Amino acid sequence: PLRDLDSEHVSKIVRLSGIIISTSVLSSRATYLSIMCRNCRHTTSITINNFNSITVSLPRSCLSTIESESSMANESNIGDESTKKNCGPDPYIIIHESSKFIDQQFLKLQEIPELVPVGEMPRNLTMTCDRYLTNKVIPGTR
Amino acid sequence: VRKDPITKEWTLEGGALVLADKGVCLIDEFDKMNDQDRTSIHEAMEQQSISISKAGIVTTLQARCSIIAAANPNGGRYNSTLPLAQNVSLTEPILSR
Amino acid sequence: SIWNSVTMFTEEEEEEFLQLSRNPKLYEILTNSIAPSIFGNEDIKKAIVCLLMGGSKKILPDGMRLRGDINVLLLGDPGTAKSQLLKFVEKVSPIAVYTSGKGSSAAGLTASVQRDPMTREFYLEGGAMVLADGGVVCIDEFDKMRDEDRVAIHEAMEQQTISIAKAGITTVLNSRTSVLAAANPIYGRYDDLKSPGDNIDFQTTILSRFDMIFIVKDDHNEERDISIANHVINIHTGNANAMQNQQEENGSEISIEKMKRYITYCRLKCAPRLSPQAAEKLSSNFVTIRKQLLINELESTERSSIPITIRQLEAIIRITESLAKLELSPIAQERHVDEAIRLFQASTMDAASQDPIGG
Amino acid sequence: APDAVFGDRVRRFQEFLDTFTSYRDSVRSIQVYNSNNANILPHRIIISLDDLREFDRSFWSGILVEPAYFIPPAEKALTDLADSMDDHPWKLSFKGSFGAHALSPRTLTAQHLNKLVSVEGIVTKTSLVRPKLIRSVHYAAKTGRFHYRDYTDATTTLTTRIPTPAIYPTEDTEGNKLTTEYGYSTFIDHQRITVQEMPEMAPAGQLPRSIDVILDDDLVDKTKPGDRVNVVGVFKSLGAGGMNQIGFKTLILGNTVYPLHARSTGVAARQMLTDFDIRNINKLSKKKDIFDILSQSLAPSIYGHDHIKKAILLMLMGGVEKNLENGSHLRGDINILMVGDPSTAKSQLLRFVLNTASLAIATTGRGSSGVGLTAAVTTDRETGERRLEAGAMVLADRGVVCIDEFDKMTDVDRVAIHEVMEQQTVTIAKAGIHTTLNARCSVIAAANPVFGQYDVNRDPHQNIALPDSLLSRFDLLFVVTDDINEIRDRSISEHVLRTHRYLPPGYLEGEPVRERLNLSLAVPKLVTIPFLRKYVQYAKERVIPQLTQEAINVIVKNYTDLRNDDNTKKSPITARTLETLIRLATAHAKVRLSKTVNKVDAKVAANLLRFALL
Amino acid sequence: AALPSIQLPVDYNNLFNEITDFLVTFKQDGPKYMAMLQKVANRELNS
Amino acid sequence: AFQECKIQELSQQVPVGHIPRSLNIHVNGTLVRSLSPGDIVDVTGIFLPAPYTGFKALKAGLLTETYLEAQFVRQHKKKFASFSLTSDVEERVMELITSGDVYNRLAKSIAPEIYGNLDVKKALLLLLVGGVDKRVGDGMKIRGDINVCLMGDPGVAKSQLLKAICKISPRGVYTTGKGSSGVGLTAAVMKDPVTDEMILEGGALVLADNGICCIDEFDKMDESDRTAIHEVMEQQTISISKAGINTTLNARTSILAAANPLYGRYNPRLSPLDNINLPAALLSRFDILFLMLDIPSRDDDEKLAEHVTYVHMHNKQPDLDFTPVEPSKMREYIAYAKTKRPVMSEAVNDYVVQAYIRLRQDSKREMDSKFSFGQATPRTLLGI
Ligand SMILES: Nc1ncnc2c1ncn2[C@@H]1O[C@H](COP(=O)(O)OP(=O)(O)O)[C@@H](O)[C@H]1O
Ligand SMILES: Nc1ncnc2c1ncn2[C@@H]1O[C@H](COP(=O)(O)OP(=O)(O)O)[C@@H](O)[C@H]1O
Ligand SMILES: Nc1ncnc2c1ncn2[C@@H]1O[C@H](COP(=O)(O)OP(=O)(O)O)[C@@H](O)[C@H]1O
Ligand SMILES: [Mg+2]
Ligand SMILES: [Mg+2]
Ligand SMILES: [Mg+2]
Ligand SMILES: [Zn+2]
Repeated sequence: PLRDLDSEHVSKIVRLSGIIISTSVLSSRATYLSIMCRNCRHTTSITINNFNSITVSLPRSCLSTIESESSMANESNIGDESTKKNCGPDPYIIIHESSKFIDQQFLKLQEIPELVPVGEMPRNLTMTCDRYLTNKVIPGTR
Repeated sequence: VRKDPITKEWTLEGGALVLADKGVCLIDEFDKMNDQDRTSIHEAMEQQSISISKAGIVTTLQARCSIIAAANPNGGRYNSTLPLAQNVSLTEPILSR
Repeated sequence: SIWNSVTMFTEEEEEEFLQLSRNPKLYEILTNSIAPSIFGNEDIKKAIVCLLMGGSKKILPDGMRLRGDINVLLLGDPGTAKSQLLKFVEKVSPIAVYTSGKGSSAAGLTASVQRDPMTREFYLEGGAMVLADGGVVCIDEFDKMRDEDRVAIHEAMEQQTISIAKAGITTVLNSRTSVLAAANPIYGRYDDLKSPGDNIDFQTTILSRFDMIFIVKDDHNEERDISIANHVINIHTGNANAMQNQQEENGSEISIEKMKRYITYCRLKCAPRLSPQAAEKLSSNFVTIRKQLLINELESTERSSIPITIRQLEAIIRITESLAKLELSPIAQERHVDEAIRLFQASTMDAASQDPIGG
Repeated sequence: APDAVFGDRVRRFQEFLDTFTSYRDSVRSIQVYNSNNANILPHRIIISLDDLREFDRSFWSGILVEPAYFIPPAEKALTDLADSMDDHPWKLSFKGSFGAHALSPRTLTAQHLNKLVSVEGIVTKTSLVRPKLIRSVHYAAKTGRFHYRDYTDATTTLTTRIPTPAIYPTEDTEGNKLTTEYGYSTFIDHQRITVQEMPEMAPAGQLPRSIDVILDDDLVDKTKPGDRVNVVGVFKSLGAGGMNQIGFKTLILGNTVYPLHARSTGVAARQMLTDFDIRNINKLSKKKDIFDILSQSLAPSIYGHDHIKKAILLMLMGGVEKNLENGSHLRGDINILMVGDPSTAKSQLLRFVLNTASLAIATTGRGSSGVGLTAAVTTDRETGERRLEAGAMVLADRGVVCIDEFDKMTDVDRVAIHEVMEQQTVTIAKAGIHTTLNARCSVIAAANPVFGQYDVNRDPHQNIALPDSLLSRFDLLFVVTDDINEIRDRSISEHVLRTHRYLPPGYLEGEPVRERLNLSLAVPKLVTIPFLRKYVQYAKERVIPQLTQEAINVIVKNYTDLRNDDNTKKSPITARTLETLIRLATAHAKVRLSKTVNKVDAKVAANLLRFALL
Repeated sequence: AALPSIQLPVDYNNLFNEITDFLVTFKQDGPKYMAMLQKVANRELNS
Repeated sequence: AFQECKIQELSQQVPVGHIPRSLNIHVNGTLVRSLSPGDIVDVTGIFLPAPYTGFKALKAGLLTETYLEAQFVRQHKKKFASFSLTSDVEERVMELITSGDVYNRLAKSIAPEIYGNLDVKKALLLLLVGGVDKRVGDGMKIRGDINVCLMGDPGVAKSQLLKAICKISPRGVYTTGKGSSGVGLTAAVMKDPVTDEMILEGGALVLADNGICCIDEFDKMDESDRTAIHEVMEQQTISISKAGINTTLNARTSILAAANPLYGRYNPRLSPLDNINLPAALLSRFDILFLMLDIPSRDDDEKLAEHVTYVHMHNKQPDLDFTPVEPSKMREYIAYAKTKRPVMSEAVNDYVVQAYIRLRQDSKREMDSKFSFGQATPRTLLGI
């Protein structure tokens, strides 16, 4: 039951029953991201296959320097008299037409309004789902 | 459906009829109900299930409960020269249940 | 509801039901299955068999919309078991809702419009008539309901829509429901000395809306009492649990889910259009019916409590097609009209219990 | 620098625009207009997605799937042709069949991002039109020179660019102070609207879904709150969904906005008239039984009631209203009331008028009360001002309002309708708001007799029971009854059984007929319902008859005769009857498409009034 | 984009077939290069 | 010196089906205190932008707000206070008088499309001109402004007269019974966006100060609304004692009212006061009370119908031997008339005393038999 949850069941699989009272609007989350640097124009990609947390973030520094890849690339990284190429604090822009997305939803489950302690507000839990589990239920269903 | 003062959340609450499933419900001062309470009582006693359509929630709940009620006649004292239906403000549909 | 329903059929079930349709006497099996725990009330039960199938919907090129659905009123003494019939019709129909006049605990009877807590915009909060679209709504205690609700119920029952007009939103809704109403008589019981009109605690023009009007009278007679008492006492013993679970497995009774599926099927399969060789029969019947009412009402001065109107002709028209459908037929012979008029006399022409029709 | 792929995509769209030459002359027309006429027209055209499938399949699939790569090329190709035929950029619009990209706000998901979609729903709120600064010009008094700068943002180009955050110049390259020249800068307008799923397609008892649409420049003021709409545009993800530190910001960048008409809504219905259509409309007039043919085609399925059939058409066309230099307004709307028995098809007549009229709103007795008919006051979250949102009768301006169950209304609403049926103004005096609104509407209504059925023994004042003030405001009060009979019972029965047996073209008998929701687009044999609207629309716009010196004598005689005659009538007689006769007379002349009222029309009006009175 | 593309008067799939035909056709005035390759097979030529 | 004004669309400019929109105006210098609420004006200004003040999340680009910088104001109806007698006002008021017959000429110049009712229009003109206010001593005042009430059967053009008299007056408001209730008449408490102060917003009665107020459907109003009218007609001040308010509003207004008999038509079988809903004490406060009944007369009907049907055919009035004075010229003559204060001598006093004696002697015998709206009172002398 929903009131029998404790510290033991954390990072473990549980089976639960209840009634639905809330269903939010579908949100957009990324799966494949293509990015570019606004100073030097370096390009890369990102792939996400873990959408359960509610995390990947955009790189904080340009990856052109740590990937000293081409022999002329480490030469284009220098110049401007005497100084070191500094792209900036966070220089990555998302190219949206080249990225892919998926759907995410929030639900609230409530204990059966009948077997509740007398004189106390029913307790509820917050649940998250995505991809092929969205729009499968409506509020009022057990 | 109301809001929880503490957690700031929306909750589904039933009446005493729903909360007392497989038990007994005790209504005191049965003759002074407003129209809303009377409709709820009639539904519970007749069909034994409570229906709600509010804030996107459409559901039916179970109300298999026993009713015990207390009431006072009209005026204040019992009139033996008239039948039961003419001493109390309740109607035959409810009394017959 | 009208969205989460199945509209495709498995081949084995399709063959099962095409073999069940050819069942030689299926009429009587169905009538036996609609509330087999009720003693008596066979005319009432056949009315419900025809009710759950509905008439043929017709959309005409004049913009005009002739409805097909069946309306029945159960007026009569207390303790006649007419409430259990509604509670069973709830469960044997694919879409149903059981409500009392004055709505339910926290559910209304007619469309309600409110502004969203989050966005503060207009959405339909509920209403039994729009929630039960494509199904049956049993209105128990029809006698006491509010005028604002009555006015909308009228248009829902005739034009199968509801119209909304407030400060923000205007729209016309679809409420395609069947009505089964149960009202008690005033004065405790039904006095035969008084017209049916003043035996009801509401206006008399409401009666013209319905198609079949069933007046059940609790008549006292010892032999009937013995039989009904025995029936009740066996059901409480356990006999009927093994006289139903036993003949159930001998093709003299359909089950509750099987029946439900069957009604869904015939509903979403066929549309009967009558035979021209039968039309003039129904036309002559209507005129011979109304002639007698005119004769009697010109003999006296007061008008009749139960009037025969143009709506009651289309009652015959629809009930012919309702029986034509469990035959999966596109046409109806004269026998459908025969049974229809039989049931009509059984139901509506109990206006013979009315003062200026006695003659 | 030039891209090869961009160049080839431009070249193929030049060939497309060359093969189907119906779009070049349309561009010609707008330049012809803006030169010859100097209301400057905007620089836009409309393309068919059906033509694209026939010409090229891959280019079609690419616009459906990859707009952000095939739309800028097509726009540039169009701009080149525009500058070619030329002795400011140009943009495109999309129509035709979309297919799986014809969605609603509920079925629009994250797998359709970055594609062109069509969305249906209702407009729920619009914002204030604001200017947007593009180019700003300055002046330096120490050098006599003018300087400028450009600004841009992310909602103007379909592809992602590297941001350029330029600043507002106050100072010269030497330090000279600059004056800002507001008249020489360029500003372009902006608006945002929200869309939601229509109430008659949404699931009952479930909260609704909504979507945001951004409109700019010419598409900025095309709709109002409470409208049925269809929008086409690109479903765009914007910004970073918190990865610099809920998800991504999604919205539609509109390119096409279509108003749609539905039953009981404030958007009117109009059709485009072909010259062939005009020829039939004008041919029908000469035959001198126009009134009968058009009258019998009004819901032919209901039996008899021919004089009400006439009256409804007279209301649907209506007379002419007149404004004097003084400042006086004289009414020109017709109103009808019907009293009859409880099985006389009153509601079928009302519903037919609702289905056929170009703009109509349906109200049922106590259904609408108080503010629901006139207007209500709301508050705007952003600006904080008190605004008005229109009631039923304010919305039905130049139209019809259908009131079923008229006798169920309270006196408070009756006093409010007194002002709408005579002066056609609504006056609101609330806290801070003092304003007068226009409500020029015709009214049709139906009422129930007080005694259940009409009692011939008693006189009308005891059966109807409505105040004389309200009765005088209705031009026509009809009474009808069903006389129990045998001849008419046979006749009506046979006809009603005729109607109940009818096969729509193309079904084997037995097959259930199929229902669909009818959403329109805005811009003796019986005549088709689709043609009657064409007739009425021309008949109102084109003809405005004037009064002659002939028929005034007929009207004068009839009015004097009625007021100095001593028969018990079904309504009181006032100067309202005098004006009613002229409205009725001019409506028939609208039916005939003549430029002047005549004597035959005056006598038809008199005959109709006298039948409805006696 | 940030990487623009250009068009040149060349085609590699077209010239690869020509390379193959030359290597499996050339008999100088068995085939020359295909005998060089047969000596290559048996470990009797390194270039 | 700074002021900020809100301007709204006229009814005749709003498209079909939409709501009227608004705009902001700024005023600086010696042009302040020139616009007042409820005026129809033409404002010359310079259209200039201001920084954006909306929500940040809904900002896309360099969006801006607009305002108007006032330079020259025109008013379509010139107020009577401004009247200064120059030489062109001399010229046209000197022609008006040279043709004589001014009283009838300007009595028939009210609504020349409404047939008949000359005596009603003669009373209307006097309500437009007014009387004399007297500070008797001790700082006590007598009102010098007349209140008129119209009763009649349906379809006699009362509302058209109210509309016309509200269009001719420089300040004048038209209101209907139940659409203007509560704070829409007296005043309301609101916070000023610009100055951050608590102000009182005026209702219809406060907008018509030094003007004419026109109320329609008088019999349908609430009791609370009728009390305020009572007070305004007696002493010309409105007293409010509610939560947050203890004040007295200064309301110098004339009342014009219209009402139908209780049963729709007049029942001569019933008493005069049985046919009117309002209390007799209210009708004792109106200076002149007109009863406009509709008794069918065969001959007069053909002259009324002629006029109406002629009007619907020609957009002009049917009389060719009569000149309708323009509204501006009427306003000028009324202002010049209002700049005069005549006085009474003893010989004229004798006449008034003698007439009052006989009227007071006669009213009692009529009121005894229940055939009068009112017994004569001192207020009748003040009205005379
Ligand atoms: N003929 C009958 N056969 C079986 N049970 C019956 C019969 N008549 C009455 N009953 C039983 O007695 C009760 C009758 O009350 P109810 O069904 O509420 O009837 P009503 O509609 O008149 O109020 C029910 O519990 C029903 O099961
Ligand atoms: N004169 C008529 N001709 C044809 N059908 C009619 C006629 N009068 C009534 N009906 C039919 O009878 C029914 C009348 O129902 P309704 O419209 O509710 O009547 P009312 O509005 O008068 O109460 C409808 O089925 C209508 O089609
Ligand atoms: N004597 C009249 N002269 C001209 N028009 C008139 C006359 N009497 C009535 N009317 C017209 O008849 C209508 C009466 O409307 P209204 O002014 O509201 O009358 P009431 O105030 O009595 O209700 C208006 O169109 C008006 O122009
Ligand atoms: Mg019951
Ligand atoms: Mg009706
Ligand atoms: Mg009036
Ligand atoms: Zn970089």
